[PDB]
Amino acid sequence: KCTLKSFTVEKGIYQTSNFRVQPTESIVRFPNITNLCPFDEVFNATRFASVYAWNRKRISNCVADYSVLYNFAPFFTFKCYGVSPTKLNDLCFTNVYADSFVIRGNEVRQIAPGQTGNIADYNYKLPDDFTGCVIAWNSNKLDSKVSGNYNYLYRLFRKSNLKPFERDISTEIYQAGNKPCNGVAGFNCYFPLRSYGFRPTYGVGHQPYRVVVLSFELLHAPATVCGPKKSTNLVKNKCVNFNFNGLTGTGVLTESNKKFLPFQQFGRDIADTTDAVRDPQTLEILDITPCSFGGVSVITPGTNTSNQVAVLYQGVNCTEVPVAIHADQLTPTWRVYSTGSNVFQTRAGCLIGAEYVNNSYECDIPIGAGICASYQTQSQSIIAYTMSLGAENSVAYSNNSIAIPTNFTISVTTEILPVSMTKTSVD
Amino acid sequence: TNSFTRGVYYPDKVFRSSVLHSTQDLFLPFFSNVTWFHVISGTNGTKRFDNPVLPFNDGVYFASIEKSNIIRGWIFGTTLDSKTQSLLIVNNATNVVIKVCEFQFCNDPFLDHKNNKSWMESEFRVYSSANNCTFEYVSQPFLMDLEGKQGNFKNLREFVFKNIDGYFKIYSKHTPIIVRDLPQGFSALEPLVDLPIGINITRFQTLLALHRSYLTPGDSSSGWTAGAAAYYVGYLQPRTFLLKYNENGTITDAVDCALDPLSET
Amino acid sequence: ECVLGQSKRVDFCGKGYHLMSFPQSAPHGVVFLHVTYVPAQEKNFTTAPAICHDGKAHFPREGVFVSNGTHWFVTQRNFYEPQIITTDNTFVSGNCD
Amino acid sequence: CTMYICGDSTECSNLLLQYGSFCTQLKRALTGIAVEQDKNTQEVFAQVKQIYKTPPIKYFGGFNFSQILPDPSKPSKRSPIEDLLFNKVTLLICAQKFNGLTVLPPLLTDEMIAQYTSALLAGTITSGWTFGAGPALQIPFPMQMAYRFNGIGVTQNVLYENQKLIANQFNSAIGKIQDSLSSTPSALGKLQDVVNHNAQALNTLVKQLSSKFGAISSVLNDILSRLDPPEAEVQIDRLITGRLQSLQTYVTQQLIRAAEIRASANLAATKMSECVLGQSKRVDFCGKGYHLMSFPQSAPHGVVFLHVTYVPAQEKNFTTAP
Amino acid sequence: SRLDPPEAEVQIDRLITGRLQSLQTYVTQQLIRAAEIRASANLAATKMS
Amino acid sequence: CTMYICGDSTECSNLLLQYGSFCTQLKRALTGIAVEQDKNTQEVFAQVK
Ligand SMILES: *[C@@H]1O[C@H](CO)[C@@H](O[C@@H]2O[C@H](CO)[C@@H](O)[C@H](O)[C@H]2NC(C)=O)[C@H](O)[C@H]1NC(C)=O
Ligand SMILES: *[C@@H]1O[C@H](CO)[C@@H](O[C@@H]2O[C@H](CO)[C@@H](O)[C@H](O)[C@H]2NC(C)=O)[C@H](O)[C@H]1NC(C)=O
Ligand SMILES: *[C@@H]1O[C@H](CO)[C@@H](O[C@@H]2O[C@H](CO)[C@@H](O)[C@H](O)[C@H]2NC(C)=O)[C@H](O)[C@H]1NC(C)=O
Ligand SMILES: *[C@@H]1O[C@H](CO)[C@@H](O)[C@H](O)[C@H]1NC(C)=O
Ligand SMILES: *[C@@H]1O[C@H](CO)[C@@H](O)[C@H](O)[C@H]1NC(C)=O
Ligand SMILES: *[C@@H]1O[C@H](CO)[C@@H](O)[C@H](O)[C@H]1NC(C)=O
Ligand SMILES: *[C@@H]1O[C@H](CO)[C@@H](O)[C@H](O)[C@H]1NC(C)=O
Ligand SMILES: *[C@@H]1O[C@H](CO)[C@@H](O)[C@H](O)[C@H]1NC(C)=O
Ligand SMILES: *[C@@H]1O[C@H](CO)[C@@H](O)[C@H](O)[C@H]1NC(C)=O
Ligand SMILES: *[C@@H]1O[C@H](CO)[C@@H](O)[C@H](O)[C@H]1NC(C)=O
Ligand SMILES: *[C@@H]1O[C@H](CO)[C@@H](O)[C@H](O)[C@H]1NC(C)=O
Repeated sequence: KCTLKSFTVEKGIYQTSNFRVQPTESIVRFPNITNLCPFDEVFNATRFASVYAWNRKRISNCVADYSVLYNFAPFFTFKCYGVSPTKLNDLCFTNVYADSFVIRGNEVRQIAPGQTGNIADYNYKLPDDFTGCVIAWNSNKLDSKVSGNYNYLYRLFRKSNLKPFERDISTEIYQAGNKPCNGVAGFNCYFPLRSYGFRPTYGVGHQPYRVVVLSFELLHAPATVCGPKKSTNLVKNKCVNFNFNGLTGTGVLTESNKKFLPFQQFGRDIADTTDAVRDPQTLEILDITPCSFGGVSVITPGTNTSNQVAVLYQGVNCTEVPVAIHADQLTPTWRVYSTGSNVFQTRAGCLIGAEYVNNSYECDIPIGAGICASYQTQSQSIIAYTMSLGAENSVAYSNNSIAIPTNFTISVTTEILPVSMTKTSVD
Repeated sequence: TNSFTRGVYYPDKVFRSSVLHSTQDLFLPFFSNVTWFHVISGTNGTKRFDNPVLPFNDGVYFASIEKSNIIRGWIFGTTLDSKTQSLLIVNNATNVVIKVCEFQFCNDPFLDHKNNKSWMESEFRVYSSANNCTFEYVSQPFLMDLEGKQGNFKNLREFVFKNIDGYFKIYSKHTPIIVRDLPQGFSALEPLVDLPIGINITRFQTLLALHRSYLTPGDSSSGWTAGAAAYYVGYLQPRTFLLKYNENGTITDAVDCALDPLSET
Repeated sequence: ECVLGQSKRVDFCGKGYHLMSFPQSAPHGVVFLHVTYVPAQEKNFTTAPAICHDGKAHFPREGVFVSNGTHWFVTQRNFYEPQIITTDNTFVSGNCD
Repeated sequence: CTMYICGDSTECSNLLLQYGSFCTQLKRALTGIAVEQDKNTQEVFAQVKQIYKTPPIKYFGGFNFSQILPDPSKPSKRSPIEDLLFNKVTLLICAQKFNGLTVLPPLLTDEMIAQYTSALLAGTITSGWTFGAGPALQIPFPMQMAYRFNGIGVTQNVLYENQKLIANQFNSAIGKIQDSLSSTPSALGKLQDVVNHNAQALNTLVKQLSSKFGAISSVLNDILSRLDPPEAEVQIDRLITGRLQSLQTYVTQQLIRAAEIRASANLAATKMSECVLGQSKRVDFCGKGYHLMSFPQSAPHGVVFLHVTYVPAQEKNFTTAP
Repeated sequence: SRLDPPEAEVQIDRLITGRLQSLQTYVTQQLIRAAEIRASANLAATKMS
Repeated sequence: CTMYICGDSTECSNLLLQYGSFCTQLKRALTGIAVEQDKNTQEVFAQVK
């Protein structure tokens, strides 16, 4: 009566909710590595790099604590096109790349994939689809020095726009084309590689910024960066809230007869979800399948007559699942309807609270698979008899006898047909 | 000759069984021409320019047929010099090293001997002068050999090299069946490792040495002449291949959607 | 069909042999009153397909040959109205072998 | 909705409940479709008030009826025609059972459908057309066939001296009909087409979960581990809009197909009422030629009619006068 | 010619949702009209027969 | 779909194919409609041999 949003319910079978079994554990399977990641050596250097030639530092096989970041270089922006500021310490990362370089005061937001120009086409280029974040902070005095440190050399222009995550350590003699030249002279043979450099009191916009990007990647190979490891032991025959290198799911862990290749990690199905996973330790392939699934339908004779109801668990074996209640795990609750009366195993599903008499009548409430239900005696309860097709008859047939009616009956019946419904108009 | 049905691999490291999944990653097109690139090296002191320059049009398929360890390594670079860090592969007897570093010219030792020096030695030192060299791949060698019995038993090696957003990948598998000119045997191809350098490559080179040159003919004729001369080189193109898995989980067969209208059906 | 005339379609205008129908106005629809002819109180007899009289076969024009256990009559199908077997009720076609 | 659109996530369910009563409509439409299908089967098959049983002695004036009468030796009491029809229609599969696309069983199983067809066959073989108007009145089968001959114009004496030839022709036709069903590759096109359409619709609805719909990922549980709930709820809404639109498209396509199947079932019920329970004078309604009598046969997701008709042959032209 | 691809893709998504909804509305209206035409054609075939 | 929704733009088709199989359904529905119209004409007219 909550599902129909009323207080009186007519006699019939109604889909009400779905039987779902919650798990009881939250085991985590983080990989076994206890090293420490090098962000201290990444950030506490003296000279980082130039803009055209940035360092590429691989971070792998270490526990990463992403909470302690503001104690090294404060006043960042964190500019995260991907994993959230407070979510990098949750899932495993296959490869983390720490690239640090300096740009003055204007392209710390033009490093985005959308923006392009004299930096994204001639210096560090972020790809159009990209996961990862960048850290930028003030360098008004600590990286300004007297008349500049002179490490502000930028490519200015080149012939072709460079691919993302690509650097070019070379010089050019670009001309745009008239009497082609290779000499150092400026006129018609303009030299690339200009720079900045100033006293720290300057025109505000040229004051440099040390930008340290942080590009990550998931899936791929077996993961190396894991963050805080909270590994828990295994159970292979019950539903759990597993956590395998980033994915979180509810289902019954199960041993496998699979033929996973050593390089293959995940196992997918026709849907986007994953049904097989490889644990980081012991290299054991485990199949993923959820718990008991089917919906529950309530059969009632109507609140105008009685208040007893019989529920039917659709598409589940009655002799195995339900029966065992195991309370504080069933989301539908109302667990009192498991041993109130006798059970029956129907092709439609397990029937709770209906006694199977084996008489045959023209049935009242259609349940399915040739079995109906009604509110009769054998004292008034719900029975689950088999459908009756009608009276069994056998007219005698012989090849010399005929039957001729000696009377008749003028019978008048009614037939009702809809013709036209309500007309509606909407504005 | 024509690459009939080779060049299919696993686009992702995901186990799928009896699925007709499609993909978008680039492959070698079906029934496409390849190169022979025969190397004679008759130990007479002469040179025939058997290691040309290939333009590296977004990925190269490499197929070789050797005896045990004839081929060794490939060179990837933009200017083939120390201006850019060039990727270098050297294969040892019990190891492999894969390393990218600014190398000027790959050396070649004195190699003029065919049959008198049955025991092969006095080799290597192919690598150039050392510079700021990156992290290498000292690891187990990938090439394997089976003892041939009653002749006609050699292993063909299929190698796929590609670059997606700078990332460098390798696909390799060995098929020990027969010694012919790209047979129609359909088989999957397994990726092994991902190389995280993220540098650009515009030209491709190899470092084959021919200390043992047995039954190797030589001809300067250029034309459509099919034959298992020395090896094969193929080119990758952006395609839309459709792959079929089986119950055990192996790619039994695959078709594309741009070769034939029947393929499109 | 069932109102403007008589329908020979079986079970189209009610169970039984249709006689006529009545329209009845209803809200958002129509209601038919199907007057039908339902036989009742059947009596079984012994029947024959044909009767040989003088070396020739006799078949009824309309109706079926019926018997009371001793002699034979002819009657219509949907009602029991026995009659003496005459040459008006039957027709002759072929021999009786 | 709460289990297909959201993979048992409570935050996605809280976002889905904000959309309102959009999903009670789909459930009520599917329940109406299921009730309509059960009603369709009931009106096509359940038309006889009583079940009639054929006598054990199966002699009907020389007419062989073994191909359509039920066989007690089989585990299911079905005719060889019904058995061959059941073996020529074929009905992973666990994915639709895992993202909520359940399949309900029909109210009338195949055993009682076969019993209904057996009762109809016994009534039309024993009582003629009299059991379709009132009480069943027995009649010899040659006499009933003679009156069915008289109903089309030709007098009964033609049957009464060609009974053996007509019985042999009927036996030959009913024997050839099974090999005609076996040899034809696309004989049961419609019954395979309906189940293939349902399977393709379910497969498309299952496969639609892999689309991203504008979000960064297709898997729902990967969203929560990467984004704050202010933007995770935006990506969740982006997924929910597409999944709900896919569900709505599936429901309206199923509604259109249900209307078409309802029209086909109404036609089948009319044919069962007219060609089987009596004799139809409508031209080309119960087969080509002058209709005599028809046989209902059970089938997977449908019914099969065996129309016995009268086809004239060996004509000769003469001279006539008005 | 006006917007960066991170927000140009938002504008394309806004256009695509409406265009796909219009196409779906057209195809379901055509399905209903085709069902009505099929019923009329079945009646016409019955009248022919 | 790729020609009506997007005016022959490549990455518009790239964002279009991300929506899934929302267009193969429309194509198969329209082809079914056309086949049904042909079947209607054949059933009405082609009744003589
Ligand atoms: C069948 O019907 C006939 C005619 O209605 C009946 O036979 C009559 O029986 C009485 C009783 O002795 C005789 O007096 C009449 O002469 C008979 N009439 C005829 C025409 O034979 C009787 O109802 C039935 N006949 C039977 C049972 O033999
Ligand atoms: C009706 O026809 C069937 C088959 O045409 C007959 O079944 C045959 O019966 C004989 C002996 O009874 C067997 O030797 C044959 O093998 C049967 N045929 C098949 C195909 O199995 C059946 O006997 C016929 N009915 C009558 C009353 O003659
Ligand atoms: C009317 O047609 C039937 C059907 O062909 C004829 O019956 C066949 O006659 C031939 C020749 O005697 C026999 O070999 C066949 O076995 C018969 N078939 C059957 C099923 O019995 C019949 O002869 C035709 N009538 C006339 C007068 O020729
Ligand atoms: C990490 O896990 C196990 C058990 O916690 C430990 O004994 C072992 O050293 C590690 N296993 C692997 C496969 O690295
Ligand atoms: C309930 O039943 C009573 C008779 O017992 C009758 O008024 C009607 O059927 C029902 N009334 C209401 C208000 O449901
Ligand atoms: C129990 O019922 C399920 C539901 O289909 C079925 O898959 C399973 O085989 C059944 N098990 C037994 C022992 O009957
Ligand atoms: C009584 O009910 C049982 C239920 O399993 C059934 O198997 C049995 O056939 C019934 N008895 C009769 C005589 O039908
Ligand atoms: C009538 O049927 C019986 C079987 O009940 C059969 O033996 C007989 O041959 C048939 N024909 C007659 C009596 O002419
Ligand atoms: C699958 O692997 C099993 C290993 O026991 C083997 O017997 C079978 O032949 C294989 N099947 C195929 C199709 O490769
Ligand atoms: C009429 O039928 C009944 C049973 O239906 C039977 O007992 C009786 O003998 C029959 N009468 C004749 C004359 O055959
Ligand atoms: C019967 O028709 C044929 C042509 O079909 C014709 O040749 C013949 O003369 C006709 N017979 C008579 C008696 O008219």
